[PDB]
Amino acid sequence: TFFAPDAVFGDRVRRFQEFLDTFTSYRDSVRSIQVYNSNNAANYNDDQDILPHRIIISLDDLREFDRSFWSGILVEPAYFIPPAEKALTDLADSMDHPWKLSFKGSFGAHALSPRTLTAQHLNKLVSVEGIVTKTSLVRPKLIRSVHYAAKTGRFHYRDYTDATTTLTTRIPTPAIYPTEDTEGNKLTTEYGYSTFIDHQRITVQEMPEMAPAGQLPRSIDVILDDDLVDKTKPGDRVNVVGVFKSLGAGGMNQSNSNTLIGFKTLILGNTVYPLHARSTGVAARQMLTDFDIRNINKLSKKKDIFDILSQSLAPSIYGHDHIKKAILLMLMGGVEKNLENGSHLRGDINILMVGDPSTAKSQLLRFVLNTASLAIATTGRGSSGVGLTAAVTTDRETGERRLEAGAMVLADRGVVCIDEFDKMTDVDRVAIHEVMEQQTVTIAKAGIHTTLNARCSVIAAANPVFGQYDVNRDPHQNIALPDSLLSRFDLLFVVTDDINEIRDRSISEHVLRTHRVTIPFLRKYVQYAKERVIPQLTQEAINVIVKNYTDLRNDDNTKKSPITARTLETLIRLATAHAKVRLSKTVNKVDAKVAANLLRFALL
Amino acid sequence: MSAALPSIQLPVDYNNLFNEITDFLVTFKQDKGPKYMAMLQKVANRELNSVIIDLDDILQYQNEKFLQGTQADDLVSAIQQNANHFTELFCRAIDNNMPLPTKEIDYKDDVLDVILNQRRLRNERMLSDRTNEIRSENLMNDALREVVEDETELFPPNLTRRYFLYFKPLSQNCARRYRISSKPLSVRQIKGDFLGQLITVRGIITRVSDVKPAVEVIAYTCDQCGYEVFQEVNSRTFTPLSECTSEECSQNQTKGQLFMSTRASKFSAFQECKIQELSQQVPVGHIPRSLNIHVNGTLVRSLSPGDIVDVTGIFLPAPYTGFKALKAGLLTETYLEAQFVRQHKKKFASFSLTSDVEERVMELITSGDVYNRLAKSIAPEIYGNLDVKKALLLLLVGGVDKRVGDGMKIRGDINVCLMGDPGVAKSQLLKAICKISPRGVYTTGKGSSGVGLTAAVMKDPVTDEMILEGGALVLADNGICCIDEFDKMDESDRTAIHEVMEQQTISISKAGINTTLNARTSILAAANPLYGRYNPRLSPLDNINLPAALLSRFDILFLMLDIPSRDDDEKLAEHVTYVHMHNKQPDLDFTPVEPSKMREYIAYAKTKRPVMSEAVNDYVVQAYIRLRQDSKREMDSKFSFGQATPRTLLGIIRLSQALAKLRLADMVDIDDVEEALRLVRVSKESLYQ
DNA sequence: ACTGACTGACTGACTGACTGACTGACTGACTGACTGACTGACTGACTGACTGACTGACTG
DNA sequence: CAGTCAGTCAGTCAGTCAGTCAGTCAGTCAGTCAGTCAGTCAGTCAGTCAGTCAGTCAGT
Ligand SMILES: Nc1ncnc2c1ncn2[C@@H]1O[C@H](COP(=O)(O)OP(=O)(O)O)[C@@H](O)[C@H]1O
Ligand SMILES: Nc1ncnc2c1ncn2[C@@H]1O[C@H](COP(=O)(O)OP(=O)(O)O)[C@@H](O)[C@H]1O
Repeated sequence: TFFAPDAVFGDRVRRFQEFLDTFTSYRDSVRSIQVYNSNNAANYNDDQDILPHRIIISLDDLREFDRSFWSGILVEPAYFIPPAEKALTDLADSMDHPWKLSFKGSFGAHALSPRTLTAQHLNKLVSVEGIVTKTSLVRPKLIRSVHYAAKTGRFHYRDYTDATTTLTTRIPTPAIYPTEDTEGNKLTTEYGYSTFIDHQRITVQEMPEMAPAGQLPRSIDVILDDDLVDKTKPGDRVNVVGVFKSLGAGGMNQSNSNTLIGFKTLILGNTVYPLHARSTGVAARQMLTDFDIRNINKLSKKKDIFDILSQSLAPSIYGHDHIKKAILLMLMGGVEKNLENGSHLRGDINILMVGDPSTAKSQLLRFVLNTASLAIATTGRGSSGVGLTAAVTTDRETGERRLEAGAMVLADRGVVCIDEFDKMTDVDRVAIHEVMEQQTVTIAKAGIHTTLNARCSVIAAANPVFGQYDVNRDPHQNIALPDSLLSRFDLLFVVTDDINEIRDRSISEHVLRTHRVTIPFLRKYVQYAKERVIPQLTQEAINVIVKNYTDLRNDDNTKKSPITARTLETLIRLATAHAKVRLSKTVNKVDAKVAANLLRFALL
Repeated sequence: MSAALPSIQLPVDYNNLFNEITDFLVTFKQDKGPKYMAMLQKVANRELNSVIIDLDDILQYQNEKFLQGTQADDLVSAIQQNANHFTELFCRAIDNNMPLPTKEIDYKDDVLDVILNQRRLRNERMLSDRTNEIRSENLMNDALREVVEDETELFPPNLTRRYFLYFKPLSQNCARRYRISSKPLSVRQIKGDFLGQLITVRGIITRVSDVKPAVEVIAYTCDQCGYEVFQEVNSRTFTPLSECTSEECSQNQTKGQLFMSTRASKFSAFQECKIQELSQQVPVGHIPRSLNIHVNGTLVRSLSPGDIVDVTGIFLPAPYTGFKALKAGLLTETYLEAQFVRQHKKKFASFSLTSDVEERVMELITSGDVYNRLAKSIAPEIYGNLDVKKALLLLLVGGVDKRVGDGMKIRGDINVCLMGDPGVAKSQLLKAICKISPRGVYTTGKGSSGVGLTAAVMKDPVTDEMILEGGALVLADNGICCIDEFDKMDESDRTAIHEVMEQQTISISKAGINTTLNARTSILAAANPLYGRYNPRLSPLDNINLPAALLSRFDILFLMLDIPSRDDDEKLAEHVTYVHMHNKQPDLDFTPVEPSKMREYIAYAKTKRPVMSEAVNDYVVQAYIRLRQDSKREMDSKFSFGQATPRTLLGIIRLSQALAKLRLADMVDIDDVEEALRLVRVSKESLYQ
C-alpha cells in the first residue's frame, strides 16, 4: 500500500474502466502499438545474431457518456487524470509504465489566446495557440541512481522527485546524493544503469495575425516532457493543450519580502500539435482514404488529363494555357539525381514572367501561393537576410553565436514567389546567383563558417524597362538585367497586350458572369503524384531531344539568343515531370513531344 | 543496511570478469610470442606512452573459447554497456605482471622517470624495514606478510603509473564476419538514453582551443612531521588546506603548517573543442547543433579545425544548470569524452610507411601512362577541356619552395584564373578540386566580409584569453582556396588577395592588432567577363574588369569560349543523356581512379625535390629570348597580350619543376620543359575562332 | 492443682517531616537576515566610417 | 543627343562605454527559545503510643 487509497479512487477507476470497455476502438489501438513493438523486438533479437505510449482520446464521446466526468475534467483536472491513467495501465498490463493520455478536442469554450489568459482560469484545463519563441536547449534530468559498493558487492538504489511531477502536491523530502553508507564504505557510482529522462521548455507569444493594432505582446511559458522533446522549431504555429499550474511560495515565507508578487505560472504538458499556417510549416498531413486513391486510379488512365488539369488552375482567368501547363510542371518538379562521389544535379524548374501591366501577373502568384505547400512571398526588400541568416544572436547562457534562418533556408522543398524582380539591387542578386544553381548558402560572417542547404524553386514577375514596349523596338533589353540572370531562368514567358474585338467579347462575358477539377481534390492528386513513384528515362526519348537540340542550336543560334547546355538539362527535366503526371514508370516519346512544344512556344 | 538505501541484484558479476580479463591479458598468440608482453615490455622499456586495447581481439577470443569449450562469459557487451568502470578494473588487472628490469636507466632520459623510480625504491625499503623489525620479536609466513602489509602507509598504485589507456571500437567488418558498438550517429540522434555507453559521431570540428595543464593530485610537504599529504581533485574548483592530516602531526598539541610544491604533483594536458553537425544529415528545415568534447592525454594535438572526423568516445554527465531561476533539479548538461580519433581525408605528410602502400601505388605505376590517366580522373563527370584538368593536376602537386640562405623565400606555388561564361561548367571543377585536396576552403563572392577572411579577435571561454580567431584564409593554408565571382569583391578584399600574392603576409593595423600572420595558400579564381560575352569587336581587358597587374600576378591565365559548333553537340548529348540514363560516364576503355588511392599517389609524390641541369639552362634561356622577343614587337591593345613579364619565366621554371615530380625521377629533361611551353602557348591564345 | 492478678511482648493505629513530580517568568544564545554594499560580466544605446546608389554635369 | 564620371547623401556596419542585473557576503542585532529555578502539592514512610493477649507467678 502506498497510502491504501480511498474508495473514491476506486469509483473513478471503475467508472472510467466501464467507459473504456464501452467503445472498443481504443483496445484495438493499444493492440496495434503492442504488436508493433513486439515484432520490432523480434527483428532486433532474431536477425542480428520505439513508438511512445499514449492513446489519443477524443472529447466527443464523454459528452454522450457522462456529464459528471465531462464537466469534472474541465474544472479540476488534478482529481480526474491520475485515476484514468491508472485504469489504462491496468488494461494494458492485463491484456499482455506510464501510458499517458491526449485529450484531443473540441474544448468547451477554453479556446483562448494568451492575451486573455490570466487569472480566474487558473488550475483548469486550457487550450492555447500562438507563435513559438524562444526555444531553449535540451537537457537530461536524473531520476534513479545506482551505486556499486566496495567491497561487499551489493548494488544500491535511491529515488528522486520534483515539483513538475504528476499533477497533485506532495510533502517534499529532499535527499542527499548518497556516499558512504552505514557501515562506512566507499560508494563508487555508476552510469548506464541509472535512468535519465529529457526536459525542455518553450515560450509562447500571441499571434500577429490576431493581435491588436499596435501594443506590446504578452507571453507565457510551457514545460515539456519525455516524449515531446523537439517537435517545433522556433517560428512555427502551435496549439498547446495543458494544465495551468501555479507553483512556488510567493514571498509570504520570509518577512520584508522582495519580488513583490510571487506565484509564477506555467503550463504542464501535454499535447503540442503543430498546425498549418498561410506561409510557414508543412501541410502534407492531408488524409488519403482508399476511396480517394481508388478515384485517382479511376481518373489516372485517361488520355486528356493533362488538358483537364491544364484548365483547372484557371476558374476565373481567360486564356494563357501554356502558363498553366508550366505551373503544373513546376509543382511536380522533376526528379533529383544525386551522383556517387560527386555533386548532385538540380531537379526543379524556374519560371520568369514579364509583360505589360494589368495582365493578371500578380493575381496568378497568389493562386500558386494558395494551392501549393510551403509558399513564401518576398516583395521588394529583401535586405538584410533573405538568402542568409544575419547571425544576430546574443545567447544569454554563454557567449555563443547561433543562426536565425531567413526566407531562403526556411522554404526548403518549396516555392518562393518574388514580386517586382527588377527593383532588387545587385548585392542581393549575388545571393540569387548563389542559390539558383549552387543550391547551397555559405555564411562565414564573424562567426562560424558553415554550409547549410536550401533547394527552393523561384517564380518572379518583372516589369519592362520603359513603357509597355514589349515588341516595339527589339527583345534586346526590353528587360535589361544581363546576362547570367537571363540564363539561370529556364523559361521566359513574354506577355503582350494585343487589341481586338473578339478578344474584347470573350473577356467581356467572362468578367461579367464571374461576379455571380475541384482544388481540394487536386492537391490530394498532387501529393500522391509526388511521393510515388520516381520514373526512369528510357531509350525511346534520347533521339528526339538530341535532334531537337541540334536543331535549336543550328537555327535558334541564327534567330535569337542565348542557348547553353542548361536548355538540354531543362528538356530532360520537363520530360521527367510530364512522365510523372500520367502516373507511369517509364518515359515515352509523347513526353518529348509535349516538352518540345512548350519550349518552342516559350522561346519563339 | 536494510530499510534505508536498499539493495538490488542484477545479472552483472565483477568476479569472474576479472579472472577472464587476466586470462585474455596473458594468453593471446595471434598477433614472435604473445601480443601484449611485447607491447607492455615496450612500455616498461620507457619508449611508449599509450596502450590501445581494441574490441576485436576480445571478440575473436570469445569465438575461439566458444568453439574450444567451455562457455565464455559475455564480456564485449559488458564493456559496451558500462565502459567507465573497466578502465580502472582493466588497469589494475595490468599492474600485477610487468616485465620490469629489461633496460637500465639512461642518464639523460627525463624527470618523470626518475621521480617514479625513487618512489618505487623508497616504497620497497619502507616495506622491508618493518619486517626487519617485527620478525626479530618472536613470538606459513603468509600471516606475517598480512601483519606487515596493514601497518605501513604506502604510495598507492594510482600514482606510480607513467602511462594512459585507450579503447578502440569495432568495425563493421568484424561484426559482419561473425554475424553495433560503432554505428555512425548524428548529433540529432543522440537521445538522452545513451549516457554511459560507448558511441561514435561524425561532424566538422570548429573552435579548437589551446593546450594548458590541469591538475590531478596536489602534493604538500609538512616540514615538521616530514610527511607528504596528497589530495585528489575531481571538481572544477578546489580549495587549499591547513594544518596537517597525518598520523604524527595529528594527536599532538603543536600542529605543523603545510605548503605546496610543483615537482611532485601529477599533471595532464587538456583541450576542448566542438563538433558541429555535418549539414548533410539534417532534416528539411533545421539548423546544425553542437556538442562539446574534452580531450585528455596522448590524443592531444590531433584535432585540426575545419575537418571531417569520426570521434569515438564515452558519454558522461557534468553538473551545471543555467540561470538559478530555471532549475528544477537535477539537470545535468552532458559532454563527450574522447577515446580514439579517425579522420577522413588523411593529411599529408603525416605518413611514413611504404611497404604495403606500393601494392596499390605500383599498380598505377605499372598501369602505363599515369599522367594522362590522372588528368582524366579529376572530375570525370563533365566533357571536354582536357587542358584545364591537365593544368589543375599541376596545381594540386605544386612545389618546390627554395631558401637561398639570405633568407628570402621563393614560391613554390601556382596561381590559376578561369575566364569565360556561362555554360562551360566551371563551378563543378571548383567543388571538385576543393573536394579532392585536404584542407580546401570554398568561399563565394559576397559572401564573406573583409573581417570574415582575415582574422578577428574575440574573448575566449573557459581557457583564457584573447586568442585570434582565424578566418577563411588562415584556416586553409598549405592548401587550395577556391573563390567564386572575383569581380564582385569589395576593394579591401582585393588588397588582401594582392597581399597573399606576395608570400606569407597579411598585415593588420586595426584597433587591437599589430600582428603579421602567416598564409602559405594557393589561390584559384573564377572571374566572369563584361556583359554579355565575348565580343571580338571589343578588345581584351575591355571585357575584363581587372587590371593587368593582377593579370601579371597570375602566371597562368585561361579563357573558356562558347561558340556553337556542329560536331561536338552529338558527343555532348550522348555524354549527358548517357548519364541521366545511368550514374557512370566512361566506357571503352577506361575506369576512373578512386579518389582515396589518388590522394595516396599525389601525397606520395611530394617528397622528391628534383634538381635541374645545364642543357635545360640553354633551352629555357633561348625560349625566354623567343617569348621576350616577339611579345614586344606588337605593343598594342589588340588580341595580343603584352608584355610577357619575367614572372612567366619564373612560372615556367616552376611548372617544369612541378612536372618533373610526377615522373618521380629527379630527372629534369627536355620533354618536361617542352610540355611546359606547350601549356603556355596553348594556355592563352584560344580566342582566335 | 487450678485460677486470678500481674506482666512483657506483639501488633495496630496515629503523627508529621521528608520526598518526588510540575509548570510559569528571565535571560543568554544563537541563529536568521538584512543591511554593509561589492563585484563582475553583460547588455544596450551612441557614434563614426565606409560603401553603395542617385543624379548633376561633363564630354564624345 | 546619349553615355559616363565624379560628387554626394544614405543606410548599414563595427567600435564605444555606462547602466544593469545576478550572485555572494559578513557583522550585527534582535527575536525567540530553552534552560533555570522556585514554589506547590500530594503521597509516603518512619517514629510513637495504646490496647490486647499469652506467659508466669502466687493464692486458695
Ligand atoms: N485575362 C484576364 N482575365 C481576368 N482578369 C484579368 C485578366 N487580366 C487581368 N485581369 C485583372 O487584372 C487584375 C490584376 O492586375 P495584375 O496584372 O495582376 O497586376 P500587376 O500588373 O500590377 O502585377 C485582376 O484584378 C484581374 O481582375
Ligand atoms: N561539358 C559539360 N559536361 C557536363 N555538363 C556541362 C558541360 N558544360 C556545361 N555543363 C552544365 O552547365 C552548368 C554550368 O553551371 P556551373 O558550372 O554550376 O556554374 P557556371 O554557370 O558559372 O559555370 C553545369 O550545371 C553543367 O550541368
